[PDB]
Amino acid sequence: SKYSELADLYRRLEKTTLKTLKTKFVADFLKKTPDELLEVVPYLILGKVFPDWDERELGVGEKLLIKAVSMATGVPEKEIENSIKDTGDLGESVALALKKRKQKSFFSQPLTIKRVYSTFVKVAEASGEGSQDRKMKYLANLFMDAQPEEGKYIARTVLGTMRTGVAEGILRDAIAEAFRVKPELVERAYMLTSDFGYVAKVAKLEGNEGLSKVSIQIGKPIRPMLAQNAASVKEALIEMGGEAAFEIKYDGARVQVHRDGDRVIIYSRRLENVTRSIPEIVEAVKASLKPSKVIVEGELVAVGENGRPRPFQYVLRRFRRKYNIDEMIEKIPLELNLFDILYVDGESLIDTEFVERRKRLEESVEESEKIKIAEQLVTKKVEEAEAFYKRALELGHEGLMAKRLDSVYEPGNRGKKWLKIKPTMENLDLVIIGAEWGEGRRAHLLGSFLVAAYDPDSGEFLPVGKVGSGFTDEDLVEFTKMLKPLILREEGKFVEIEPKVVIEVTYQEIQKSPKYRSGFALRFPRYVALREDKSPEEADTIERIAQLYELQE
Ligand SMILES: [Mg+2]
Repeated sequence: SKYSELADLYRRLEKTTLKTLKTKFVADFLKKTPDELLEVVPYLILGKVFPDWDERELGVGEKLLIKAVSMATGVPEKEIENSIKDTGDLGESVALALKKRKQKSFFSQPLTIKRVYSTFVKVAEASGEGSQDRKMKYLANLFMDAQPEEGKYIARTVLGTMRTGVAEGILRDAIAEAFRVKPELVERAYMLTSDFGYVAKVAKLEGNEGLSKVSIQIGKPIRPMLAQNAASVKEALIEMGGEAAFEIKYDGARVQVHRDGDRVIIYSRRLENVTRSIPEIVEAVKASLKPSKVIVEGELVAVGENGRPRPFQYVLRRFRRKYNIDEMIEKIPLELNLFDILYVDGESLIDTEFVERRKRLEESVEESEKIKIAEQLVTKKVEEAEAFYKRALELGHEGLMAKRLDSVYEPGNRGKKWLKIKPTMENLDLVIIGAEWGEGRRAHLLGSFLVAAYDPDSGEFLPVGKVGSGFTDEDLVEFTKMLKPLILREEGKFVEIEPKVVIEVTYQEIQKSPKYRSGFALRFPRYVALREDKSPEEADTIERIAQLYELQE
């Protein structure tokens, strides 16, 4: 049926600030959809054409879209750039220009969604030397048959500029409402597939039952399973109840590999299709993989000349090459460490407990130069895992993964079933404005230290946290000796100190708290090293702290 109804929806939607109603509307319109468009419609509703993991994209920029418009309109891109200069919105100018051709032009036909989809397919798929004109052809070709309403919408769709107000979750809720299926089941099904169209049609026809009967389509990418942080290895081992599987958390890029026959696709963490970027790896994988139908999860890493992993954004640039190429393979070598296998030969393993999953992984993989199986420690002993922690860290990766041996794969979910153990990275250098005496046998020494950061605006030294941890007894002695001259005042066990001494400190977290005049408060800070090479003015600054806190989410 007609793209009229689509424009109507986009209208209703724009009018309301109310998400529940946006749901109602999308929902209601879904119920009106014939099965042919059921796979097309949702993406249209999101103001897109294809899934984020589709390699197809229509190539059309604004100035390019300016042309396709003009030859429908008669209006030059001179007066169009003028026409859009008053309004502020592209599609807004495109909108009204059609009205001046609405006293004018020609010919033919309603615009129905079927047609528009078709045209978009043709536009994106078109390639090579004869490309961008054949685009603007098809587009103007569309435009002649367009109501000025429809124009604006088809236009912001093309540019990706839509502003429906409707995200993933509204659409999920909508599908649930429309077809009276179960929100948990829709969530599950989109977590496996990532195709909204497939999910829509299956809801409409095969209902709650078939949604539950939705398993992994090969080539349709799975929401990666996620992990909460732990504080520490013991925390983790005991949270998994004394025994657990341990792995490295690499500095690398999580990828997902789909092998069917010779057809091999590699999805990124964000589900970009990166397959073209890294062909070597593709060959490598085909070779390294025993079964003909598999899906495997792995962290792709950039090696560098000492064999130590490069920061993973190198992997990200490798993805970002659209162009001249085997240059990049020699420039940055990569390697692939596989930690999971969700699929073999018709067998969905997502519902299969972790250990057998690892079993299948070891079974299907023939290790190669480029393709490794991630090393795994299965242990009830802390000190082992802590040693693996220290070794991962040593080697220059991010930390340790802990994963429950009973664990099924929980796509998209952030569970306690996988956990991730890291240090915080950047340490702070702070000045000691204060301290507190020990008790008992430490009573003659200062056991707790008060740290502050510079504010070069102020000149005032602002407290950040109190650090009691990370000192040897001789550390406390040495520190007592040095802080002895500098003590400016005393009450209780508290002292007040001259801002001389700067120490390097690690913390678990930065919190915002009124308790210090800096406004921030270091959570579980710890002593790393001492700086006699620095000045109190040269110590890290509150601005740096606020920056880090804001980067903490
Ligand atoms: Mg990462």
